[PDB]
Amino acid sequence: ETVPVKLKPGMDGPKVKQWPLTEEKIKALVEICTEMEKEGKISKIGPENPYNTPVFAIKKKDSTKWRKLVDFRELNKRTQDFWEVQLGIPHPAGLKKKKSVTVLDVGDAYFSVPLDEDFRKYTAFTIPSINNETPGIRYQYNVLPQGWKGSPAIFQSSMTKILEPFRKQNPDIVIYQYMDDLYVGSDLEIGQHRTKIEELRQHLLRMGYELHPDKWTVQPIVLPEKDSWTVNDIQKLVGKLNWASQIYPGIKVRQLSKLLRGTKALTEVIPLTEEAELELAENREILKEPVHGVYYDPSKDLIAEIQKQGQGQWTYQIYQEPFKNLKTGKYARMRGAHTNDVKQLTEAVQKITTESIVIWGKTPKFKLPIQKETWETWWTEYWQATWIPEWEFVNTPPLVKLWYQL
Amino acid sequence: PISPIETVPVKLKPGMDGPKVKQWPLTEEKIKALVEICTEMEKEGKISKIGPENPYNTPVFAIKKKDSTKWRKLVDFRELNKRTQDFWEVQLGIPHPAGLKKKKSVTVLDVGDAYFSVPLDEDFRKYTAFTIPSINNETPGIRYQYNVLPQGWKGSPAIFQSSMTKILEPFRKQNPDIVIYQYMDDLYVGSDLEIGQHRTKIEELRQHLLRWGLTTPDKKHQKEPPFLWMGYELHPDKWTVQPIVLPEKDSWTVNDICKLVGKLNWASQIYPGIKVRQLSKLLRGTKALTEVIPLTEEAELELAENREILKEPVHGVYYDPSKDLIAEIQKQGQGQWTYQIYQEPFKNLKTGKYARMRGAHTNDVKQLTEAVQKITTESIVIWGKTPKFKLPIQKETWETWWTEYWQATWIPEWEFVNTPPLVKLWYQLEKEPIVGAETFYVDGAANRETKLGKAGYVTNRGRQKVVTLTDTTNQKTELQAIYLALQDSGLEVNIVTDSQYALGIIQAQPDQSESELVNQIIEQLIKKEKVYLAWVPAHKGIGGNEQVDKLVSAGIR
DNA sequence: TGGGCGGCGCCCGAACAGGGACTG
DNA sequence: GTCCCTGTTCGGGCGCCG
Ligand SMILES: Nc1ccn([C@@H]2CC[C@H](COP(=O)(O)OP(=O)(O)OP(=O)(O)O)O2)c(=O)n1
Ligand SMILES: [Mg+2]
Ligand SMILES: [Mg+2]
Repeated sequence: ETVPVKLKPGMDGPKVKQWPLTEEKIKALVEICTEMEKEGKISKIGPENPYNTPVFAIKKKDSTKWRKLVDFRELNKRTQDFWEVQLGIPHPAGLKKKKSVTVLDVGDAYFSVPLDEDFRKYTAFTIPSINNETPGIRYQYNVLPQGWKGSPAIFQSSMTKILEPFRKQNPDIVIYQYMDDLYVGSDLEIGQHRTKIEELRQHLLRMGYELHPDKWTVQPIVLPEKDSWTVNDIQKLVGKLNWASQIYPGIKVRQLSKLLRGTKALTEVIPLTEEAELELAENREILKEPVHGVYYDPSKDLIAEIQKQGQGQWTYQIYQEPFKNLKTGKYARMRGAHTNDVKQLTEAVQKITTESIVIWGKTPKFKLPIQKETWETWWTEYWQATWIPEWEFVNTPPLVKLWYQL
Repeated sequence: PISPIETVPVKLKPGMDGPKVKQWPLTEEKIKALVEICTEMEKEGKISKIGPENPYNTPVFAIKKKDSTKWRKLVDFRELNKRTQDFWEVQLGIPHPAGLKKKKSVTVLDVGDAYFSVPLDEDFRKYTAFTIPSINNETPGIRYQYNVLPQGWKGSPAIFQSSMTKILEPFRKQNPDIVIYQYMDDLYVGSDLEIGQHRTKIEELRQHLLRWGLTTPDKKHQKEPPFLWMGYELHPDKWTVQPIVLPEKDSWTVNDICKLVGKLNWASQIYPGIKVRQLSKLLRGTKALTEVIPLTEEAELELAENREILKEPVHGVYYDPSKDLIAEIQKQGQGQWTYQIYQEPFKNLKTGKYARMRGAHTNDVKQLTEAVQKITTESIVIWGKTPKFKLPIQKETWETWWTEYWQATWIPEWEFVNTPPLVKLWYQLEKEPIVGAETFYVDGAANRETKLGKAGYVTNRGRQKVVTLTDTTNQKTELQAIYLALQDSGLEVNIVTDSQYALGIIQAQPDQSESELVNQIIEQLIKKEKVYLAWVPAHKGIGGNEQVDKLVSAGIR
């Protein structure tokens, strides 16, 4: 029996145009959809359904198997009372503290559960064609779609019945469901952890990605160490400490600022006085302390900001309010000589989102340092998760890049 | 006849009711044409007579048709359209001849009375009610309603396209080696079959369309090249655009410039080098379609060049999927770019232009990146593949720009082409302060109420300078201060500013700007040999910043 | 007189949104 | 708060197809 699903009051369905697809993704989608239609998972619809959600396809790593990926971000925003409140799943604070967390794709399960008939229209999508040989061919789901916030919500009771025996027997393993995946964490040794995972798979016969969140530390703000300081050096230092005091109000600057009195050449050398030396060491100390008054608000959304530091280096901050960071960090890569900023950026978005899902049960909204058209032209070439975060496109102010650099 | 296909269920929007609009007066000519059409349609069950039980009406009219002495019947369904439900449009783009592959055998068919062969939802027909008059005081009126898709209704194009697709589906499914380009009721049908076998398959297709109620009249059955299709002439090894005729007006009106630019944009797909920047400029301040605009001398030049371009014979070729796609880009002036896409050296599949101005201040590397991304998306649409690029930018220039630039940027596989004008950065900012170079601390202040301001500098060598400005702003006065320092310094200089605004513009290395002042700054920056720009927080008593700050403040209270 | 509909394209300008700097 | 500046979106001309 189906579960009646409503939309948020006052909101309509998604009307999002389909973006162009390469030939091989179109071929894969047409294969996948012929199979899905034959199995009853989807049905052809026409243009009197006014809703649309974009579709595309990704390939599993070292695989030849394509995967259909529906961008249900709008539909998810428009059902957010249903999946977040009415049939929500709680998030465990111990999951992030485990030695190992394995991610298991459990999405297939949803295709066994029928979707409410009144709601199927909202799941409409359109397959396009090379050179517009044909108008778009339209479908809608007849079963819980992968990628819809409603699917794990509705499937929650079955998943709990399925996991009750395994949880009972293995009571120190924590299992957290997020949208298409199970996150399975334990403090076992890697040999015995893996067998426990390839024990849960046998159970789930009614791949995997390995994570070590107990080793995720924070990236402190840090100040330059040098035995010779120029007027330029001290101007840079004072500017950075001035910005930092918006976060750590104990940052003091006047004893360094006093070294700069007058109109001097940028390259002239300036010995640090005892007063300024002690001020600088005290500032170094203050930066090591936790930021005061940062309390996670589970009602508000997460904001993730990213900066390109150059040479394969990226920095990022997760916050809900300005200057009150929940997390900071970096994403580093070897000097590739064939470096792809777009690919590195999507890899970074995925790592950050994975971390947020493990820590807060929430994906963040990304401020991305890239032109919209570049990102939209190429990001799906490198995407490998089933979820997709929200994002918007920003022109990072050069000073901000300078402040979080390492 | 009328297709036996299921109808598409169609609704009014919640709470709405059918249209009740009086009928216009019409020509004797249009009345006669409409009665001739409607008696035949009623005979064929495509429209049905209606009586006083239908409280709806919508005006009808008629227009001549393209290549005929025949009339198209239209209904001004704007009211019903506003009250009719939304549709999702399945026509996602316009097919392009350069995406066609060579075929041994080619046919073009035109479906007869296309809309009037697809039936309309039983429950929705009452709203399509119209009426033909005999004369304002002659007779009652014809007073029919539609049983099929009417021309004028917002729902008819999508419902027809979706119906045509459902009808073609089994035929495509059992004929994978035949390609059918389906744009609204015209069908391009290509195959590699010998002419005999191809004509048998064509007859199968036509019989199949007949079984679904769609005729293909022989008057519109094209069988020999050149085929007329989507605005082009398809020959066996090349395609051309049907001729583009530009106006030769003496006085020019805004509507005329719109028509001119529109024809130039259409021509730029095959004719290389079209530019419309100056013609487009002629539209900036306008406020009426009837306002006469005089051509600037620059617009005169641009239009003459486009004319000479259009006097040349040009053609495209078809796509060979076993060869690489190659896109080649050339810089023109003033934010304009041309490209050619080909697979063999002097045999274009198509051409194009990109001239969208983005940003107050930008440079040629940003613009070239935007052009590459546009060409990439257009190529994925037409051929489903990304092209290999030939670009007029040095690998080193691109390496430097992507290394120093703080936004993620990327360009797919490309090779350098050494035909000028080349794309360069025209100055670099130093990463470290310059030994020996004079250090200028600059600042500027502006009075919010009086608009007067001051800009100036202090240097480590004792030089001071302040200039007063009128009708200015804080941001303008900070740019003035930097400009002042660039003018007065030697070939190597360090500059300390407190304005994030000016720092942000200058670090992005613009080579063109909407602001005249930023253009002057750029000319100076290019003249320098080394420039180091530095930022300090304002109003903190720092360094020389404090001295300039005091100097440029006699308009801060 | 032309007058209706859907699709895609281009270019411009009006309406907003967001962030830095400033007032007393 | 106000003012300045910049970037995005969207409608409304026109072009082309049907
Ligand atoms: N200005 C126009 C042109 C066309 N359309 C629609 C879309 C295609 C369909 C063709 O009808 P249609 O009766 O077959 O007319 P055609 O000119 O193709 O003639 P044909 O029957 O082949 O002789 O009309 C429209 O709404 N507005
Ligand atoms: Mg026709
Ligand atoms: Mg200032």
